[PDB]
Amino acid sequence: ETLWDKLDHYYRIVKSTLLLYQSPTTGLFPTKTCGGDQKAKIQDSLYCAAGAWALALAYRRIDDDKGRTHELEHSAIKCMRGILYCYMRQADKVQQFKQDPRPTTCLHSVFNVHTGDELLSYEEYGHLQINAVSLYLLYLVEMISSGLQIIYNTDEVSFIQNLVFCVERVYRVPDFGVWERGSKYNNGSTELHSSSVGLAKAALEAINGFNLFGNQGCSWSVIFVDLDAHNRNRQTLCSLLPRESRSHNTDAALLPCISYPAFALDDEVLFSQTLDKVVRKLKGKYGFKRFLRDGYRTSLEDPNRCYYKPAEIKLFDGIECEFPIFFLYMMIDGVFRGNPKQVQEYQDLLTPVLHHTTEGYPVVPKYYYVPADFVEYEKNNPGSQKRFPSNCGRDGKLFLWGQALYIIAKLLADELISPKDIDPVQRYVPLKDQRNVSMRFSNQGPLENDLVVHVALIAESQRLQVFLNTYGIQTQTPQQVEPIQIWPQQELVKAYLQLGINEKLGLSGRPDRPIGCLGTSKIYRILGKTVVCYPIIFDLSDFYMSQDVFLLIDDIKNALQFIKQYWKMHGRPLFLVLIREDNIRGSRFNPILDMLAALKKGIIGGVKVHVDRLQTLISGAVVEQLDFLRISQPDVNISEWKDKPTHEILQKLNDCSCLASQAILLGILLKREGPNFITKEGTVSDHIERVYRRAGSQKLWLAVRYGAAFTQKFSSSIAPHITTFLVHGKQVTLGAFGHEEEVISNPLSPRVIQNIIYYKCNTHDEREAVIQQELVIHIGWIISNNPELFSGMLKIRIGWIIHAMEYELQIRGGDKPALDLYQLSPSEVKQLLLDILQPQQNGRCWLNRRQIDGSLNRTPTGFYDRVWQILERTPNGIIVAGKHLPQQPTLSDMTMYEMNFSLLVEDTLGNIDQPQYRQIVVELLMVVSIVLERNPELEFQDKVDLDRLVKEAFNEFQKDQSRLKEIEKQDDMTSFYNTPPLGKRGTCSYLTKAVMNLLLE
Amino acid sequence: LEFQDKVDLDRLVKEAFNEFQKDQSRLKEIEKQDDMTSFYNTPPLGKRGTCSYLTKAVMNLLLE
Repeated sequence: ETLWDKLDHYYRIVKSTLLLYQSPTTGLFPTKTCGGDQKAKIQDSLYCAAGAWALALAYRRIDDDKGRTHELEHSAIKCMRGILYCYMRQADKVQQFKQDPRPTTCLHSVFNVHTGDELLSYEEYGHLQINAVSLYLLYLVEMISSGLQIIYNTDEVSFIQNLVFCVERVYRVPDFGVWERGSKYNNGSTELHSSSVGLAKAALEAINGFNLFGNQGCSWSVIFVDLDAHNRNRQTLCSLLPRESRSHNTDAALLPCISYPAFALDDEVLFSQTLDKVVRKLKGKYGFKRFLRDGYRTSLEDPNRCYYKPAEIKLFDGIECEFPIFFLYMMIDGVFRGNPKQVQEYQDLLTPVLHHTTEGYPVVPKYYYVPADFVEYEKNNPGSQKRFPSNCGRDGKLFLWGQALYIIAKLLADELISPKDIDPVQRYVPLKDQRNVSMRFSNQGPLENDLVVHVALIAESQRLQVFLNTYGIQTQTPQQVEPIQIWPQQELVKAYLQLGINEKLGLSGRPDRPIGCLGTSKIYRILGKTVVCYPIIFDLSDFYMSQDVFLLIDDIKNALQFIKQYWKMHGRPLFLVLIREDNIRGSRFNPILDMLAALKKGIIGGVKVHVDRLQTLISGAVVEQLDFLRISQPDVNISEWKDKPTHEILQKLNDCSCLASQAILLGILLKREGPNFITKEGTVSDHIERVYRRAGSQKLWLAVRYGAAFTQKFSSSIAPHITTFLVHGKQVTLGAFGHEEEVISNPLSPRVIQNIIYYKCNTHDEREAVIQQELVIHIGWIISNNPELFSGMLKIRIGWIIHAMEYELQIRGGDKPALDLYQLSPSEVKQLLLDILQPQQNGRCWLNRRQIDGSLNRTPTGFYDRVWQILERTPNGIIVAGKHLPQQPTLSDMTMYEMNFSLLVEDTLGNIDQPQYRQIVVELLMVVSIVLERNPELEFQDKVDLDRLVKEAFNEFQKDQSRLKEIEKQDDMTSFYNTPPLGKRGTCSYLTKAVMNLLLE
Repeated sequence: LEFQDKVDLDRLVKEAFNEFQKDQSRLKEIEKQDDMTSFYNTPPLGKRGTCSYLTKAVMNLLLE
């Protein structure tokens, strides 16, 4: 038998199965093959189109094809044109989502197949889904690279640009998930999904630098991509990759993101452990289940409640439906990995479960269910009984996605084509070819990092240049660099805002956002003129920490490390450094000399650097082209001077020279009169700005902080810090110690956060806002470079941190009065923060250690699992400080490693007012857990009162000191906080005594 | 936990019996009775057995 018979058999199978139900009016396949359903999904039709394209490519190898490739290629083109038309039908939603990403403004995903219109409201679907758009982009660039023509005019290029801009911001907004259910509770909440972000990263990488028109194209067929978004997506993947979601330990939806459709996980060993884990935890006799504890269309499920009631998931386990389609995906992965053993085993497993039509055509049903007779028998013996096939397994109903995957897998298994043909864009590469790829790996090899970064020295003033030359430091003032131009960072953002504008539809282009250091490290050509920019760290900043040489040195070192470790483009990066004559400011001129000498030496903390003139570096280097533009103490107190008349305050402002008094008078004037009042030095706002700039020049930290509180300004980096804290797994609370506090659990827009923090600031204090700004930026930087230092942290509270800081500083002061925190330099606050954040050692009073540990809300490693195993062996429950933790709801709702229990236990633990009391309580809990796990014979007879136990230990140690040191009964238990846990007579022994006494009774 | 010196078994029996007498006086309002026949009567295991008093004596001796 020649190839003709097999190809004709595949053609008849496709005609009788896939293309039979195609809608000619739109080219979109429906979700149901019977009943005249008007609902259509995006994934199934796209997969069918991909399978048809694969079959056409397979049949292309015959010159006497009789035009059979023709109908398949044109069907793919018609489907893609229809889906593109349906996407472009909705235009207002895209613009709304580009500015304010919300479920209300999300792009609709389901619409009528007869006329391409919406049939169902967004209150019953959600409609928010990004994986479909990313997969559509990946496939469209796939077939464009193949040789197919889908785009005609320049308008679709602009639409693709807008779609890329919209999908760039997917790493923050939570999604409803591939299964539409999101959280396993199915209550109406959205959680982050690793598969969606992985697909987005793959599409963003693939779309970069590609000609959309195919064979012909000069200057209007390219796509521009920002590297910062790709870097952030990769970071989010690497952080969230081990666990698909916070509420889901493992799901079966991870395979397509880590298989042929994506090929996104280039880590081999972590890939192997993920594959082993998913196979071990999700293997079934009839295939792969979606994930654990899943009551999807099962026997007990009823069509009367969209949202599942709590504790129903516990009853829903053990009767999970079965999907054999994933055997085909594992078959695909095995065949691309060249492992015929997996191919044969999975084919043998698939052979009996497959069904036949009247003519014997293969059938792959959707899901498998157990009859009502084996509802309880199946629970005792997993898989003992036999399930039953679904409705779409006999006749009249099909699952077109299933037969599409089956036919593509059979086509690959029969060796009728090659993996290269189906992947012209080489998404998957072997280990021996991973040497000189773009956006993925460096030329030095995967397990190597020896990049050399180019740095250019440019002066600012001729006097500074000659002064540096007198000491041997060589630098060039900008006036001899006439052919080259140096521009700030706002030129590039305005230029990027210029592009992507269309008049017919209404288009705002790229949003005005700051550009990262990687983007500015490149060289630009505008109107034929070379443009080079320096990182945003050198430009003038109204803030105050930019006046400290140590902070700038640390920041530039961090930037150099970041450039070294996240650079993969062809060619050495370009770095520009500028030195101002105001930086020297007398005696401060030594550290900059040392840094320049070290830079000249060649190595900066293990990083190789090169220095030379700008003209040689710019010559012989690739310059990227932007051609779109051508086509297109105080003596004044608040209380005493509050009631003074306006003229008296104005005269006092006139005749006073103290900065603090001037600032407080300006504050009183703005609070009483308003910002629009006119003073002797212009408007109130102008005078405030002038005095703030003068204070910044004079480096009065209290004055600059108070002026900053006046200026109503904020840093443009809080959102990355909050989102990286959220994706790490920690929680952030903004507020003041001893006052109201706001808890953040999901990413929020900067406007809401700024509003809430500034209303709180107006309520309680004056100069705090800049203080929490400094603490949060420092904490984010430390967690970025030293992540293990914050180990054991769950809820971070800036107010408690700064209170502990002030307490430690007061202890250090001793006899001398405690130095005010508002007057501390940035270097001093950084050093003190690093000191207090240290793991701490002995020598100091153990009470202070307890206080600082409790203020940070420190928890021991493995505390949560110990609490869980305690409650499992606690028939009654645990009651601490008036809060109750009933065992039944938490056992029937929760499981071992899920985060909701950790949140609940932290909530019930956080009611303790005294932090060292909380630490004593957690130590007691750990001791109880250890002693109970060491001996299973002894069990609790009733609920335990931890307050009673700590009071008993209090009395016992009071008696012991009375016997030993002849100390009378003293109120308060502070001497215990002084007493170390371990030693001759520690707290742990007394905790063990109390536990032994409780168990004996 | 390790012993610091030689243990006196007779002493330990004496603390166990004294604690048993204190518990009996607290519970059943029984005065101090000579001889250990009451302690001999009590089973080693139960709600309050001899093993519990022996463990109390052991922990008291180890702690000191």
